[PDB]
Amino acid sequence: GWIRNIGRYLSYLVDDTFEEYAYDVVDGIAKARTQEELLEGVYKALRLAPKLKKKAESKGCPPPRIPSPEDIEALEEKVEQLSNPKDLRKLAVSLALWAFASWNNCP
Amino acid sequence: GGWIRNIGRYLSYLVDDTFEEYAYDVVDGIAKARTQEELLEGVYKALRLAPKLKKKAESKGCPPPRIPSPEDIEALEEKVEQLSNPKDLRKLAVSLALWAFASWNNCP
Amino acid sequence: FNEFKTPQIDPIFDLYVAYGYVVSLIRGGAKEATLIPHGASYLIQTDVSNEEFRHGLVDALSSMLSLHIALAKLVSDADFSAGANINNVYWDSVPRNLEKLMKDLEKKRSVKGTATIPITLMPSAGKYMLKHFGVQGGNPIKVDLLNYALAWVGFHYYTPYIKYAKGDTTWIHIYQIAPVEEVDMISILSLKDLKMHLPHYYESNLDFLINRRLALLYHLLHSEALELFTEKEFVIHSYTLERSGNNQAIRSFEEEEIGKLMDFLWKLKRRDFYHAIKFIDDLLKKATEGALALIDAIMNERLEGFYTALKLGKKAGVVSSREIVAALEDIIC
Amino acid sequence: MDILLVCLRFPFFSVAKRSYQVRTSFLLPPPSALKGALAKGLILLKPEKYASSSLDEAALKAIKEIESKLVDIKAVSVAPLSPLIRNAFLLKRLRNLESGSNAEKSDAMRREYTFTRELLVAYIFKNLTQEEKNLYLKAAMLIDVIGDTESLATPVWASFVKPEDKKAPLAFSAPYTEIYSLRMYIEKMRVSPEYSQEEIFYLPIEERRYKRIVYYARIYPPEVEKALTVDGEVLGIWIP
Amino acid sequence: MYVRISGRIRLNAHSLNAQGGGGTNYIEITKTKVTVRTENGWTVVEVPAITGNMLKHWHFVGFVDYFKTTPYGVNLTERALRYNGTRFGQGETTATKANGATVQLNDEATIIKELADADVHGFLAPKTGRRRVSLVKASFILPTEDFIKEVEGERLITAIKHNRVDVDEKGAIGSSKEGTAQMLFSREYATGLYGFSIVLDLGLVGIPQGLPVKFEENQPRPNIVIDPNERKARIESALKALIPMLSGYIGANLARSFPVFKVEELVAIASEGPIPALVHGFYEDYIEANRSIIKNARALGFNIEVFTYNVDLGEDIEATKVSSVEELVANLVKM
Amino acid sequence: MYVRISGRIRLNAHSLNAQGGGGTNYIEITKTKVTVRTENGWTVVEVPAITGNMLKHWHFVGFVDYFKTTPYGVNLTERALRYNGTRFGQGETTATKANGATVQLNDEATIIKELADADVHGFLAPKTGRRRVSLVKASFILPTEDFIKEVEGERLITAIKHNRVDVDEKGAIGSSKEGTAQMLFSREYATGLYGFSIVLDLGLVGIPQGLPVKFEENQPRPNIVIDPNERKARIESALKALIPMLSGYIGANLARSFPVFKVEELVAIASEGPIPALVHGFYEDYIEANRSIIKNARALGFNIEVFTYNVDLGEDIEATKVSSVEELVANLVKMV
Amino acid sequence: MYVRISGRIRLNAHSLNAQGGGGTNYIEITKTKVTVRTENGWTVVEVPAITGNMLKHWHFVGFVDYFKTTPYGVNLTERALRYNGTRFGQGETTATKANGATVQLNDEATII
Amino acid sequence: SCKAFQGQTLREHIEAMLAAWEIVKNKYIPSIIRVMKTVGVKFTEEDADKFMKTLIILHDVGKCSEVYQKHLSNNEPLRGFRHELVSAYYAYNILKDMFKDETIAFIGALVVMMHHEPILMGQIRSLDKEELTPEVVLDKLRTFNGVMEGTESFIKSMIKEKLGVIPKVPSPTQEDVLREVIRLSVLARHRPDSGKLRMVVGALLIPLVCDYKGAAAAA
DNA sequence: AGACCCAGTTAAAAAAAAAAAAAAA
Ligand code: NI
Ligand code: NI
Repeated sequence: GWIRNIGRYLSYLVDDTFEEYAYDVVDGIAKARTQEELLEGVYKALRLAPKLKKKAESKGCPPPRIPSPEDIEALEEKVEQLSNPKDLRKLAVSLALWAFASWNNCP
Repeated sequence: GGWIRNIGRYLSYLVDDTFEEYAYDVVDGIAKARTQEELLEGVYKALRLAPKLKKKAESKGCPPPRIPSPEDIEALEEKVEQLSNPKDLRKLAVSLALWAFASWNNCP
Repeated sequence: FNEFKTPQIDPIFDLYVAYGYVVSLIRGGAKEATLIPHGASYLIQTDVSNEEFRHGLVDALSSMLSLHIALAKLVSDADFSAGANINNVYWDSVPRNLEKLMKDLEKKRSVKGTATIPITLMPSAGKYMLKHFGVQGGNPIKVDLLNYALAWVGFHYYTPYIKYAKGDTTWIHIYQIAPVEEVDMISILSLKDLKMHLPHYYESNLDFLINRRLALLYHLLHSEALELFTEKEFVIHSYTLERSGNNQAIRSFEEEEIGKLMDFLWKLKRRDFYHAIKFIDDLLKKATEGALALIDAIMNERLEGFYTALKLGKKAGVVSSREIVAALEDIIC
Repeated sequence: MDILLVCLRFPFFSVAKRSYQVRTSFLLPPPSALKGALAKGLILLKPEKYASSSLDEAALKAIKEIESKLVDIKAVSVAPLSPLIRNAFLLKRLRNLESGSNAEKSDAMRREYTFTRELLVAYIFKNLTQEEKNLYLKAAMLIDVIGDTESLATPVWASFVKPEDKKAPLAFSAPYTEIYSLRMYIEKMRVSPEYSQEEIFYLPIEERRYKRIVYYARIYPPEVEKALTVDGEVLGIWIP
Repeated sequence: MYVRISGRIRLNAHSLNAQGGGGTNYIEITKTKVTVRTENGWTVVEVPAITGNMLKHWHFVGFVDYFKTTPYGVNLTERALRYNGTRFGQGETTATKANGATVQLNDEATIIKELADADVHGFLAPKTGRRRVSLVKASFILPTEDFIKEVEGERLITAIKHNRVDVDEKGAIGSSKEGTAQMLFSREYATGLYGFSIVLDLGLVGIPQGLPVKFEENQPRPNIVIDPNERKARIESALKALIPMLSGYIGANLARSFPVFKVEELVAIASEGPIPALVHGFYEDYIEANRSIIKNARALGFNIEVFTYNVDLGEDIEATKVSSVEELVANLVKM
Repeated sequence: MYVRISGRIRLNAHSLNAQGGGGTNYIEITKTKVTVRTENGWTVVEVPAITGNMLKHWHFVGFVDYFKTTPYGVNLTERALRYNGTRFGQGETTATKANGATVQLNDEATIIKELADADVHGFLAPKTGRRRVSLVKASFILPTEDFIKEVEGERLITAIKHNRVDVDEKGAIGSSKEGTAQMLFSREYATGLYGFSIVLDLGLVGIPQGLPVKFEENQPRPNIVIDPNERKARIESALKALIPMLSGYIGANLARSFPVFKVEELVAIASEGPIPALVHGFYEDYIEANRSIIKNARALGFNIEVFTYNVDLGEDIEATKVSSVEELVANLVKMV
Repeated sequence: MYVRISGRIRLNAHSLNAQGGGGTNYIEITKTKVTVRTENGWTVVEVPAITGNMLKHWHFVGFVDYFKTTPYGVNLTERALRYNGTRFGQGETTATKANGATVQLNDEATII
Repeated sequence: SCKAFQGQTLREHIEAMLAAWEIVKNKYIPSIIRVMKTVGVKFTEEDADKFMKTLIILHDVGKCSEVYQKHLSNNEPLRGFRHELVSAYYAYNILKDMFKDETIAFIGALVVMMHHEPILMGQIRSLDKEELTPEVVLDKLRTFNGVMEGTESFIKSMIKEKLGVIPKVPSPTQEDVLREVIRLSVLARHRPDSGKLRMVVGALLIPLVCDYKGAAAAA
């Protein structure tokens, strides 16, 4: 759960319609051996999100929306008990995978 | 325990739309802080930019921006002081930076 | 009933002759029949003595000879002759064996001799076998002609194989399916339907196939991965044969990489087949780096490799539908 | 009437069929391998009667003595209680035994093995003497290898258990010649060692799976009036 | 003499017992299936397991090197001094030696006397029969089940891709059409806390298998075909050749991988008479089970000595504090 | 001469052994699990690692570099002069020499007589099918378990962006559709208190594998196909190849990384004979194990000498406190 | 010939080698982890760092600057005068010449 | 209550099919009788009429499934869903419930599943190469989650308008539909008398595709 | 035991050419 919206709002960085192509942020999120660096990557995604919203409203496409707070709550309450690195890697790779998907951005 | 939601609310109110005051320098300072002193300065500056938010909300009719509870500040001080490891400190700072961007119940 | 007795040799060749028995029985009728697996016996329960078993066997053998003639001494492209067989001598031994079977079992008379057993039917077959110190001058293990023909028809019709040869080296990977508790004719015919990927499908794809594992994945893409139909789940045992410089041997008898690749494919294309087919085909065609990345994410399972493959997907112009990443996350667990 | 019960936490064994280019092994140790291990232990103890001109005929006479003291050829049995699985190992084995072809001829044979945790092995006797019972008890140990030398064995303890004539499901091997009316396994494991006859053994061990493989375990044992209790659980050994 | 060693060793980044994919660029290390307890069904984990054939071959290598570095080691096969391992076959009936004289394989005592390598590691001559089992044997090396359970879901497998950068005479890296050998191969490595158990049946060196005893005047005495000095030298050589295995020589790819070797814990049991093999270190509650073997060792009163290394094996039973495997072999050669 | 060196060295900001990314810009460092205790049961964690073939190839590099200065450098392959560790490639039967001569690979003795690359570092010729195991065994350089314990656990890897600044002939930047030749990528840099171990079993130099010992007159002597001077020079060069190891050359990407090195602690043994391999400078029980091994070896009467740097060893073994690796190899080559 | 230099240099108020944190405006300097004991074990701390790739670029800059004055400075890349370290980028089978021509790749000796 | 087209009621389509059958039965019934006897079951003229009317009333029942009803409401893509497969399952159930014959329900379900033969052929040609290896790996019955109860009640009334036998078709979930349709497809694909089965299914299919060329434009 | 063997081989004889049904338009 709570993967659909975060993946949708993270895929905007690498989406074709946005000519910034933040491949580095998704690269950092993808293979993250520790929680702090994947958290930094998603923070960079959220930091670039206002730029994506501005360029979307300038172009004419519907602006992206900030991920719902409950998604952040779920991510925070799941990231704490990542005692084994395997589950942390699984979560990071799942986020990276959902960062690469087709979405209806510009009709 | 409790600090999460309130910190998210306040940081979102500092960063969210319908305010025309988009202060990302404080968010960047909170995020990129290997040591605890600069994280504390960033959160202090975020708390200091409270009167602007209150005045703007009163002027434009938006709901007043809630201020984090004193127990939240207590928990912040305890976990900052008790965790001398830069790893957990960076984790907490980046968690606060993540909570700086959230689409809470904004102005109707 | 008859309770067709089946000798016990090894649970690879024995399952092959059981497949031959069941296919010969289902050919020509044999209603209200079942297959009882006994670890290795693999017996059949059917209410007939011998009419339709002969009818189905002769029909299947006629189809065998017709396919051998259609495919092209008497070497052909048939699976039972050269599509899976790795020995050039088998390419001529199979036609003469089938001709002898035609001359023998057509006027309602039994067999009179025996035959050798190949590696494809049984990986434990060889002309050199030791008894106490060394090997004999011949081969002590022999197979009855009827059993040999039934094993051949079961191998060609039921168990699937993947063939990939690079210039001199030749690779064949046969992954047989076995039951655990019980099966039925619905399961038997489903396993028959599982047999696909005709021998020669090479026109240009080799230009991107390169690695053996990549070709195996590409050929498993066109295969099937559904086994929950039969009301009883199955197991797979895969064995490989190689021929580099005309030297044939075995380098894999019980390996999991086919099984885990098959499970990954099944769990990926469950959420869609059109988008999955398009994605895999595009990455194999142009995003060869992404294809190697995916195979490195499966071989020596590491999740991040998948991401890099998806990265090359954007370099390949892949649509990257919503359900593909959902299926990948479900694989992640 | 006593049964020599031995516990060995051996990791692997390799006992193949008439196999070439690969050596697929039995799921359980054959009676021939167990008899050979016991003969090796007896020779190690004292070669007062096992020492002669040649090792081949010495081993032959040791196996003959073992068979004579056992009730019949198919007497010693093996039963697992832990889930054992079959895996594959590719080792460069020499094939110089063929016709000519020098002596350094070696090929990568897929010498597959069977992993497990712990098995029970039962030997059936004919009321052997106290001195000989002690000799076999100390011969129950020294089982330092099973099957090939690449995979060794290690006994834990040995005991003399009584049949105690109690009805309970069985877990040990039994010949299929007399067991017809009894999830069922059956093969031939060459109960008679060959030193230069026709029978089939039955095993109450099924296949099972985890993802796409088979790890052999025991379920639905048949009913045999002869069984005993050991280590807190119940086992069953057929008696001719 | 009769020695049984076992214990736990943690190994990291080693490509021991590879497969190479049968001739593919991807090199596949050995990977086996281990069934362990997880209170939700007996789970199966894909984890590498190092075979005992590598241990036997490395014992062979150390043994032949120690004869090479020993003036008393002369009767060696010249085609077996190259770590070949192969000794005899049906194609030949004469043993060849490093000197100009050969051995006629007409009897077994002669081949026992004139070849120590055929004694310790056994031999097989189908042409003339007279088999001899190998005296030294080793078990498979797989991670212990307690370690796998405590690391839960894990496969303990990593692969590092290496490459060859061969360049032709011209100063340019060509393609496959030019003849260069600039190509990749994926070497697959392994880690984990493996368990080992090795049996050293050194009580039969120089002792023919057919006639271990003489028994002419009816007294117990070993039938040593050679003088006791050569037997003692063979014992010393074998116990010294055990040192490279327990120090840095395990598996394959030693010149390239050289597995990082250090014994985490070791238990050894040695005696003049035959002793049951000590339990493999794979199992969790085996150390206490080892004490049971000690009880079996006390069942008939065997002159057995137990050496411990980073373990205690209880307190009531006598033990020996050993700081390294070389100390253990020094204690073994003391007697 | 059989020698075995091992030790622990601090290292940081190195991009050695990049995985290559599998075709992506973000090329990552090779990593391996270490199975650290972490004050409880054995818990595995994957940290940056240095491959063994890295050490072997750089030993080869130092080896050929030191033959470059020595007069006995003619008996070498010109491929070695190209800093190339390839022995004979694939599909090649006849090899080329530094002077330009052609050497056939049918006989191993002919290869060994006028070469050293195939002797010290072994070789494999599939065409002839002739193989010789290297006398240089290289382990994997891994951050120590106590280092992981005292750092708890992290990625131990830093990702640093690197860029190309190519412009057109006019001095402008455009898309790749017109001819732009700049493109982005990233690098992974690691750190830690790594530990290495190298084994030079240099007792088989000039000794063919087919006939290792002559025994012409029934006495032990090695089968050296070269004069003793050439063998001694080869041994000296191989030992001197360890000098870059502790100073500036372990991994790859030396132009931009140049891994930072200091000899935190070192221990080496040699006896002109078979000796136990040193435990890796990785494990917790390192110094105690080394002391026990050395005291047991010296208690057997063997003429083994041990040299230790920045470690007290056991304060009773007669081992001089060395100053650096240069005098270490100097004494190890003047001992005979 | 071969010269190895090292030492300690005191720096202050430098934004040298700043990654930028992606497309965001918050330009952050390169940071790398280092091991410092602090009398409590070799703990890992993130410290500002300078890539050796930049040192290579600046050595290239100094080399071309000091080769311009040499009478034999003609034998240089066209991008050398451009202060561009890009040598043989994507899809480059030739070498740009400062004289206004192209150099074909036939041998490493000719290239050097 | 079922709907066949976006603006056409499925009841009108059903009655149009019934009228077409009533006007072409004299021409089309004897070949059907001969082929169905060749299948292996004997029967009378009234039995053939009852069988074919039960087939007709369920020719496109799966059209009123939830997915296709939503597609009729708004032009949401079918995503590979086919109404014949659900129609095949319904035909197999009602056919086997009151005829007590396995092969009759088998042939009826196979012929009703082939009503939309060329759309299926085109979908196969774009996607991979083989046809109806199990539901194109779950693709055919993926978006299908169920059917509205009232809709199926409708065809129950249709059953009452054909005969007094009560239809006891179970509620169609995903699993049972998959199982039955896979059994049907596999038995059709691989069987020793595949030629005879193909001939008979084509003979029964000809009346089904007779609904084109004018009779489909109105509906 | 021992031989091999492992893929293209090329003169009159025998017929001529539209739907409308609903798929990741
Ligand atoms: Ni329809
Ligand atoms: Ni219709």
